Amino acid sequence: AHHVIAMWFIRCRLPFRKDFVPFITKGLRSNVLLSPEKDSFRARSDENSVAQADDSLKNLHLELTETCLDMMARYVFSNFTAVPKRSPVGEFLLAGGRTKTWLVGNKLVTVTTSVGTGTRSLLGLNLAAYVPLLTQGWAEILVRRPTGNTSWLMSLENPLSPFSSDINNMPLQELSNALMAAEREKVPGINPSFVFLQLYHSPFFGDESNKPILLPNESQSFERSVQ
Amino acid sequence: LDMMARYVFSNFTAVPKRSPVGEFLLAGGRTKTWLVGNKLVTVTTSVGTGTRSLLGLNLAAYVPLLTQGWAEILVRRPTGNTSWLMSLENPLSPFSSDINNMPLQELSNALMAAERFKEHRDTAEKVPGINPSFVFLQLYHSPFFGDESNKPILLPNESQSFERSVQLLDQIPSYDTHKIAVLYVGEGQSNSELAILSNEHGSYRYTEFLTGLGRLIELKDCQPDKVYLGGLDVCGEDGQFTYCWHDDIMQAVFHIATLMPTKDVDKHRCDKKRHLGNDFVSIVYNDSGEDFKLGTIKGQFNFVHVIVTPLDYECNLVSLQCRKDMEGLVDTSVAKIVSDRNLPFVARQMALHANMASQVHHSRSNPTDIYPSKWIARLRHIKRLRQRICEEAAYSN
Amino acid sequence: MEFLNRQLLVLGEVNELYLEQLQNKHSDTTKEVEMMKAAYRKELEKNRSH
Amino acid sequence: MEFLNRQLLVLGEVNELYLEQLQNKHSDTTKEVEMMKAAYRKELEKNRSH
Amino acid sequence: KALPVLVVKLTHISATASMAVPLLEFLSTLARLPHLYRNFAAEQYASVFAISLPYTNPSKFNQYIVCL
Repeated sequence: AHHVIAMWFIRCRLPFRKDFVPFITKGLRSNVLLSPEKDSFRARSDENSVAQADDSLKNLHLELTETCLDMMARYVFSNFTAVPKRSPVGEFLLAGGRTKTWLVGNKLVTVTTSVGTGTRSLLGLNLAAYVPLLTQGWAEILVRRPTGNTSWLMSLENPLSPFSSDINNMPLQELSNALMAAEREKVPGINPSFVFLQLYHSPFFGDESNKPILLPNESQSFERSVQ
Repeated sequence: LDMMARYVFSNFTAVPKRSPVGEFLLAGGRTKTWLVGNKLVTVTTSVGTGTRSLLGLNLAAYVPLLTQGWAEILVRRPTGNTSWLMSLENPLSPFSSDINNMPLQELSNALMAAERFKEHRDTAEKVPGINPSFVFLQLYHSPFFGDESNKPILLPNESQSFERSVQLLDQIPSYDTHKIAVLYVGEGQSNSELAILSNEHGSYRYTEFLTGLGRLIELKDCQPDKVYLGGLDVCGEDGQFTYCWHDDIMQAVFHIATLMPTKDVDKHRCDKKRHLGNDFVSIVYNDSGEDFKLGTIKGQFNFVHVIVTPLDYECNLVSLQCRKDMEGLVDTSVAKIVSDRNLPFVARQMALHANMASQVHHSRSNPTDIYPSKWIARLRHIKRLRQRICEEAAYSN
Repeated sequence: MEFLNRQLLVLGEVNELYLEQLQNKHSDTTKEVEMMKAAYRKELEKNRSH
Repeated sequence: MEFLNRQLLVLGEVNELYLEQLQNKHSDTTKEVEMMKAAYRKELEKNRSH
Repeated sequence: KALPVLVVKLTHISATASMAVPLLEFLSTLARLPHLYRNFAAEQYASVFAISLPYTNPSKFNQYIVCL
C-alpha cells in the first residue's frame, strides 16, 4: 500500500501533489488513532509475546507513517533523484574537505567545507597559508533521510569581516599571478558547524529530543554507520 | 546566543553580498520565507532568467534543466543575515520528470551545472522554477515538532504587508548605529550657538583630532544602507567628506560641523543643526579657553557632550557634561587627560559609551521606539512578526 | 570551452584592473591631507597676522 | 576544459577578494602624511611659542 | 606585559554597580586596541568574559550596564 502511495505521489502531476499531502496524512493519522502525531507539513507550505507484538506494531505504525511523510516531503515539490552526485567542481572544492554530521531528528545533516586542496593543486603548490581562505566560502550540505540523500554545493555570499579577520593582508597580487601563470581552528577552512548553526540553531526547544546530536567525528564506529 | 552561533567558527560580515551572477540567476525567482523559531529562513530558486545568454550557448530543454537546482537560502537572524548560493547535486529524475523529452545533455554539462561563481560578466500552475519549499522541506522537515516553539511558519507570500515587514527587518541594521556630533568652539564662541555652527575650519590640532576619528568617507560614494551616514546627504548637501568608525558590532558616524558647507541661504546653519542637534552626543572641541556649557546648542536631544579641552604640550582634557536625567547613566566627573595622538581614540570611545547610555535613556522616555540595541531591535521585530502571523491566522479561522 | 576562455579573458582584464587600482590606493588620503593643509595655513596666517 | 573551469572559479574568488579589499582597505604610503603632521605640529609649536 | 595578569586581577573584583561602568569601559576600550591582546591565551579571554558576564544581569544591573 505504501508502494502504491509512493508510486502515485511521485508520478502524479506536480500541481496536484501538495493537495494530497493532507489526505494521505489524515488517513495515516486515522490509522494510528486506532491503536505529536499530526505533522501535516502542507501547513508550512505466553502473553508476553503478544505484548511485544503490540509494542512492535505501534512502532511499525510510526515507521510506516514517518517514511510515508518523508517520501511526501521529498517529492511534493520536485522530482529530483534520491541520490546526489557531486559535480567535478564540487570535488575540486570539497575533496579532502572539513566535514561534520548531525542527527537532527531522524535525518543526518552533514556539512563539508572547502579546504583549499583543489586550489593548491591548481597553483601547483607564503601563498599556501592563504589558498584555503580563497575558497572557504564553498561548502556542501547533505541531508541523509529515510527516503534518500539531498545535497547542495553552496557558496557563502557574506564578505569576510574587514575588521575581525585577515583579508586586508591576503597576497592577492601573488595569488592571482600564480594561478594565471599556472597550467595543466588552526585547521584550514571554516568549521562546518558554521553552516549548520546558521541554518539549524535555535536558542530554545520544546523537548530535549528536538536537539541535533553531533556524530562523534573521531570514532570509526559512527563514521562506518553513516557509510 | 545568536551572536555566539554566528561568530564562534567564523568572522563573516553580518550582511551578504549577492554576486552579480547570483542576482542574474535569481532575479524574479521563486521565493518563500519561513519563521523557524526567531529566524526568517528565506529560500529563493531560479526561474532561468535567460541563462542561455550568460552561458553563451534539445535547445529549449538543457538550460531549464541546468538552472532549476540553483537556489539561495538566506537566514535573517537577530544578529544578521547569512546566505549561500546553492546548487543541487540531485539530477532530475528520468522516471518522473516531464515525459516529453529527457536528454542526457545535463550530465554532458555537469561541470557547468554550478557555473555560479563569485565574479562574472553577465551581459554585453505552469510557472517555472522549483518550489523553495523543496529546499526548505529537505533541510528542515521532520515529524514531531515543538508544537509552537519550533514549528515552521510560512510568511503569507500573497499579502504584501508581510513582505513589507521583512523589508523593515532588512532596514533594521545588524549592528548598533551611532551618530556622533563633532563641534569646534573658537575663541569667544563659548556661548555662541551660531558661531560654533558657522565654523568652516578649526585649529590644526582640531583637524588632526578629526583625522583620527575613523576612516574618511567621501559621502558621494557611500551607500546609505551599507555605510551608516546617520542622516547626511549622499549628494553633498553636508560636505564631500565625513568620518565614520566601523566595527562588526556597530557603526558610528561623525557629523562634523566644519566639514559641512555654509551656504549663504542657511542663516542659522540649520543645514548643520538638523544633524548636530538631533544627535544624542557631541564631541565639543573646546578651543575657546572657557568652560563650554551643555545646552548651548539649544536643540532637543543633545543629552551628553564629550568636551575636549586642548591643553598645552600636545595633550587634551576630555570630560562629560550631561542632562540632569542622564546623570544617572553618564559620569560627569570624568576628566580623562589624553595626548593628541590618542585623543581621537579616547574622545571617540567616550562618545560611543555616552551615546549608548543616551540611546538607552531615550528608550526609557520613548518606549515605542525601535530598540537601541539593533540585535534586540531585530529580535523584537521577528517576535512581533511571529505573533502577528499567529493573530492573523487566528482571525482567519 | 570557448565560453570558458571568454569568461577567463574577461575576468583576467577585471583582475588586472583591480590590481592596477590597488597599486595606487594611496591617493585616498589626499582628501584629509587637504584639510590638514588648510588648517595649517589658517593657523599660520592667523598667528602671523596676530 | 576542466582546468580552465577550475581556474575561472578560483579567479572569480580572487576577484571578489580584490573587490572587498578595494572597498575596505585603507590607503597606503602613510609616511608622507606622518612627516607632514610632525612638521606642521613642530612649526605650530614654534609659532605658538612666538 | 601587564595585561595577561591584569585581566585575571579584574576578575577578583566583585560585581557591583560602582564598578560596572569602569570595568566595561576598560574591556570595551581594550577590545578596540587589538595590538594589546594579540598574544592573549585562553585564560586571558576567559578572564575578560568572567569580568563582563556578571554585568549582563538586568535583575541587578542598570539597563545601560546590561546593554554595555
